[PDB]
Amino acid sequence: ILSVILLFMGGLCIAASEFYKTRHNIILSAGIFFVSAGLSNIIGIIVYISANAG
Amino acid sequence: VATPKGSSLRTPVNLAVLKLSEAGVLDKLKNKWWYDKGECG
Amino acid sequence: AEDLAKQTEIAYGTLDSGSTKEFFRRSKIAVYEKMWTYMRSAEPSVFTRTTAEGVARVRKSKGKFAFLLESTMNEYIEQRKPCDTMKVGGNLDSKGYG
Amino acid sequence: YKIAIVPDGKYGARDADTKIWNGMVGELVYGKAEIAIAPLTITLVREEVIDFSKPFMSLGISIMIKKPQKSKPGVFSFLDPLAYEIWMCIVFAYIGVS
Amino acid sequence: IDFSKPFMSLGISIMIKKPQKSKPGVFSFLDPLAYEIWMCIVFAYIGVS
Ligand SMILES: NS(=O)(=O)c1cccc2c1c([N+](=O)[O-])cc1[nH]c(=O)c(=O)[nH]c12
Repeated sequence: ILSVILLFMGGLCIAASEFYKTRHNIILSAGIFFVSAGLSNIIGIIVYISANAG
Repeated sequence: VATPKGSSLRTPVNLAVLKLSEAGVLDKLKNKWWYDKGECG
Repeated sequence: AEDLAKQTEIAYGTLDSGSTKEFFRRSKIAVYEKMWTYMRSAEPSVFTRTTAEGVARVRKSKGKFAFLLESTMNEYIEQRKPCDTMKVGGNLDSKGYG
Repeated sequence: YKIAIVPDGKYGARDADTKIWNGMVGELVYGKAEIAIAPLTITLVREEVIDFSKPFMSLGISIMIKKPQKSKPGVFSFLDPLAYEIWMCIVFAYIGVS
Repeated sequence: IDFSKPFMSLGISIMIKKPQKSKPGVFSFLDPLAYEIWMCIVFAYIGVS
């Protein structure tokens, strides 16, 4: 559920960077959010499988 | 074990079989001819 | 049962009064005669009093007490909650209800 | 028929002192009931006073053990191959070599 | 006739051929590590990189 919250925040950052071109730091934020969202979706997969086992 | 109907050897045979089961012979005989005389291991 | 006889970790116990103790006492089979000798003088007494007591001891010994009972009761116990018992191996003898 | 529970609660047995059968077997030999539909084991001692029918349930002596299950390997179960002290002393040796 | 008490009890049983070991498989080098382990290794590689 946190990957979905982070991917959504990445879209806002990408959209924000389409109306405020001067701020170059709103694009790096999007990247980190997406990258961190991917990392949070690995723990979900492992947690799912691990817990589903036992 | 079967006997002719009305025979006098019915009851004695019934007790003979039953005693051999409590004693353990009927189980010893099986293991002898199934596993002791076996060929697999 | 041969596996249990070699092992000394998991204890096994019959009932004091009944046919599940006479069978081992009179058994002429070494794989069972060995178990009778140990079970006789072993302490604490594995010999239990009631079938319910034996079931509890198995369920209250964390895989350390093996109970020797009839295949009918064991299958019924095994199929009645908590569901913490199971049937292993095969029948050591052959009897019948008539 | 008319079902009637045995007052004594014993399956059957011979006192061996007064040789008075007590239980279902006694409830048949001494003219009290005409049929015993129960898990009454077939034995030689009883066969000399009653006539069983053919077994309706073949059984025997089995082994019951506490039901096992998974061992839920711990999260950090990859450090087992080496004791805790080795792991602690590897870090120390690393900080010292560097 | 009058049969005596059974001196032995038996029943219908299933007979098969003993598993003669097992023929190997093409992609049988992945047996040690489960499917999930292999899948998550790919995900961790794509992530670390
Ligand atoms: N419930 S039990 O714990 O397994 C059990 C324990 C001990 C003796 C039993 C017995 C049962 N039973 O199972 O039904 C039947 C039965 N029948 C006989 O005729 C006899 O003499 N002794 C017994």
